[PDB]
Amino acid sequence: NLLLQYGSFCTQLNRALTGIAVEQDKNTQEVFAQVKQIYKTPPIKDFGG
Amino acid sequence: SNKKFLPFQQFGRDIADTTDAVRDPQTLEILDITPCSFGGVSVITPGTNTSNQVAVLYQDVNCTEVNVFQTRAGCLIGAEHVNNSYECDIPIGAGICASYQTSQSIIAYTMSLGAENSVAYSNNSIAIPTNFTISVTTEILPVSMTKTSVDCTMYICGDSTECSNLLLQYGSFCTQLNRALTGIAVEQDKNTQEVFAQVKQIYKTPPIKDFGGFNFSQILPDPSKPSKRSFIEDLLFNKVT
Amino acid sequence: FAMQMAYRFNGIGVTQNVLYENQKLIANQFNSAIGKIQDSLSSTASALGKLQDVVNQNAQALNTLVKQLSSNFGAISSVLNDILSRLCPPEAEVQIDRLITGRLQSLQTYVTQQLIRAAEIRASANLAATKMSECVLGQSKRVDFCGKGYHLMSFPQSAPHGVVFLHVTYVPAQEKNFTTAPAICHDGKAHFPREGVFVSNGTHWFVTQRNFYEPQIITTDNTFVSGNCDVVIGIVNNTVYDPLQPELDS
Amino acid sequence: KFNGLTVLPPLLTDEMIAQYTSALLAGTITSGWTFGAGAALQIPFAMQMAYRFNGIGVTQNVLYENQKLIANQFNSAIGKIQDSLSSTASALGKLQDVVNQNAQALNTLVKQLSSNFGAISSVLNDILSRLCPPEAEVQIDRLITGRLQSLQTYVTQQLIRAAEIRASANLAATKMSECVLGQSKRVDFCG
Repeated sequence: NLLLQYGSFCTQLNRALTGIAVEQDKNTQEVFAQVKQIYKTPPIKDFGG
Repeated sequence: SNKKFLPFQQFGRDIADTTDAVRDPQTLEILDITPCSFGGVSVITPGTNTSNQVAVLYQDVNCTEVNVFQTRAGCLIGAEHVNNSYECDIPIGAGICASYQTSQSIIAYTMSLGAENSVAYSNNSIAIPTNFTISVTTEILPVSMTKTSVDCTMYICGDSTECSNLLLQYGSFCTQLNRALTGIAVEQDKNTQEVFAQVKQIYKTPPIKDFGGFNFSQILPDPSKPSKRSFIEDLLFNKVT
Repeated sequence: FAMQMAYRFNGIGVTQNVLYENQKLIANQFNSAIGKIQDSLSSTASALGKLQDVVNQNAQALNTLVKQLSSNFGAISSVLNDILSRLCPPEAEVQIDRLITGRLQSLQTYVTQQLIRAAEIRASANLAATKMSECVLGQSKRVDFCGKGYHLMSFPQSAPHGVVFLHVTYVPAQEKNFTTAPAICHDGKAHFPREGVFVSNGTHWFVTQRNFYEPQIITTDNTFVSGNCDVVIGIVNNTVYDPLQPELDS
Repeated sequence: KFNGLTVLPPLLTDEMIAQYTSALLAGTITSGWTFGAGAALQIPFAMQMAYRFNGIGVTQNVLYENQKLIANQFNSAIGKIQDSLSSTASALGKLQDVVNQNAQALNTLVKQLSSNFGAISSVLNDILSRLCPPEAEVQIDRLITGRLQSLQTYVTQQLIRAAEIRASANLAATKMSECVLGQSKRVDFCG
């Protein structure tokens, strides 16, 4: 009840630590998920030697 | 517990000074104190423009301390498990994404990364294209932000002499928030300076648009507008509020 | 401008006979691609998500700052003119020192949010100032720096607190399998292509360029000699035509 | 730990990241760099490196006349990566520091709960059981003022540190596009 007197200091630290935690799923999205499909190797690995 | 206290020891503490283990003062045994089961509650929903149906993610619990689906992020209640794998629509965590589909409900599924495509490789087979396409993509970047400025005296002690005299005791907290919000607001005129004002002169189109058969009239400026802006620039100025 | 795109096709290794022999085709694939931008803009309001978020995250941080004025911070009333009209100056300076301590912390929280957020926009303006210089005022050989595909040219468009590019990219579409080979014996010499690769439709061999199937008869103007046949793995046999030979045959 | 400091799991599991770096890896091997432009186009890998040597001004007769030499200089160079990884633990210093600087900033945040901040005791349940509500609201207002300053210090450390990772993810997302899905003419941008 004493913390409610300070106002929205609580509900903006949960917003700032969400705005980080969203783009941590966007950083891994931008680095790896650039290929549009999922390619896979042929079963015979004759790559020139 | 197995925390063997010494016969003079009463409390066992945590890193954060809260008591982790106590000794029962009648039958001298040792008791752990685990705080009661807690977790964040996240409400997975589609928009209320679409529906009023939700599905609740209990973060980082098991499906005992509470159709009822288990993830590695917690106990998801209200969303139906689906064996199919789609693209991610509402991201949950640890590979699961939820969506609102068809008789309609909220489904949860392991998301799909893309269609599987084995390339027909061999040691003497090349695949040269015979035909092409000219695709015009769109890349949208922020350049500047709103140049604000906060009066550090009128905000704190607005139109009050008895408060402004108390604010002078704190020193230069006022005259450095006006400097920090000026140091932002100067470079917001430098960001727009560096992006656009790279051309040294102002070129303009010839009046006859015989550009090989191409049609640039959708991106060149329109003289009939009051602010001489193009047709696509006018679509962009009405989609941002 | 028909000769500008022939420079632009030379920047991506496509020989400029592809442009002039298909100029009416590219004019209809370029004009119809501009015409799909508007229907991708006049209906989908979520296209401008990176720029509406800049407006939203600043109207959010001002309307959080203004709502901090309605908090008591431990004092008896959030209205500063209600402490001065209801308390005595020995006691009122205790209550006002809780509001000044509370509101000044709410500005330092706001300015620190603005310094970090304006350090994100400056890192996104220097990325835009790099895409203005390297991708409008030139042609970029940097893959996926200027839209997915081989890049030709860009056209900037202004936008509310931002810039919008129209990256015009070259994307290859219709393919055919071909039996290839890295080399050709002719007289024991190993002819390698100057620009392009050797292919075969199944019966005869052709040298063609890399990014558009344009088969040519394998001559000594397309190929250069290096070494002999005994070293290259995968060399095939063929005759390589000589342009000089029927001249001196007659 | 139990103090409301949860750790949210990432969206993409470590099995899905090892499916992108097989899709980004089976396209570079079998299809050259044309899987970054349009559809992936198969090409024999001895003929891909002859494009790659043409990108650096080396005429492709160097490749085919030395293909067994480059195959043994490439396979033996992969074989030295493991002995540079299976023994030297300090190779991963940029990534162990990301884990260390966040377990440090949480274990500084948790240790702030054991500070008195001017109040008589850092245990909030020991002020409520030993003081009267006119007096206890003086002591608790010193802890709330102290702990809330310790969160704003922590979040400001996290916003600045996550602005360093995003500048190091956009550098990684640039090296993924320009240096895996193509060939870079930028000197010392790719080793």
